[PDB]
Amino acid sequence: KGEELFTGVVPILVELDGDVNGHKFSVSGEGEGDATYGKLTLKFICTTGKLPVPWPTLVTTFX
Amino acid sequence: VQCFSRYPDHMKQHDFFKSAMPEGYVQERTISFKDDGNYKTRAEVKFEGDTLVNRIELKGIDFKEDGNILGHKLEYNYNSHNVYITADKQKNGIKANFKIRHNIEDGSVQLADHYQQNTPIGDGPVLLPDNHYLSTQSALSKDPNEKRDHMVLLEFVTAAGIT
Repeated sequence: KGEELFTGVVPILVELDGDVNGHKFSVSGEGEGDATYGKLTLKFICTTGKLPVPWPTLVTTFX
Repeated sequence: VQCFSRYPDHMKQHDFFKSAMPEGYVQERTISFKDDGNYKTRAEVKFEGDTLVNRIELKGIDFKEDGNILGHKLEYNYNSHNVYITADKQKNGIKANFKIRHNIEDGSVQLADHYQQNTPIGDGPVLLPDNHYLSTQSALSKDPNEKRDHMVLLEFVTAAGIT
C-alpha cells in the first residue's frame, strides 16, 4: 500500500485525448518508472496522425 | 506521473503522490503560454493491476494560428526546472506552481506558466506536505525505426527543499 507499490520497476500507460483550437488528437504512451532512482523512460505515439502542437508542450501533461 | 519522483528518506512523509495509491488522484492543470493560448487538463492517475495509468483530457483555446505553438516554432528539447509544491488541507490534496521555458527556433523563449491541483480519488488517508520542490531533468529523442509522429522521453525527478 502507498509507497510500497513503488519499490521496484512499474509499467506505465498514458492515454490522452486532446482538442487544441478545434484540432482533435490522441496520444498513447508506454514505458516504465523506477521511483527508487526517480527514473522515467517513456515513448509517446500520436495515434490520430500528426500532432498539431509541438511535442515539448505536452511533456508536463504526460509525465 | 509525479508518483515516480525520488523522495529522499528524510522527506518520505511529504510524498502525497505515492500515498494516494492504489486508488490514485485527480490532477488538474492550467498551462498558460505567454502572449498565446492556454491548455486546461484533467487527469486521473491510478493503478490498473500492477500498471500505473495516467488518463488525460486536454483542452486548448485562444491560440494564435502562426504563434509558437500552432506554427511549430519550438525546438525539440527540454530545459531543467523545479515544481514548487504546497499543501491544500481544505481539499485534502496539494497545489503546485512552476514556469517552463520552451526554446524557440530563432533563439528566444516561450514561457508556459503552470498551475496544478491534485486531489485523492480514494477515502483513505494521504500525506499532506510542507513546502518543497521537485527537481526535474528531461531529455527528448526519436526512435530511428519509427515512422509515426512520436517522442521518446527520459526523465529524472528528485524531491528537495527540506533538510
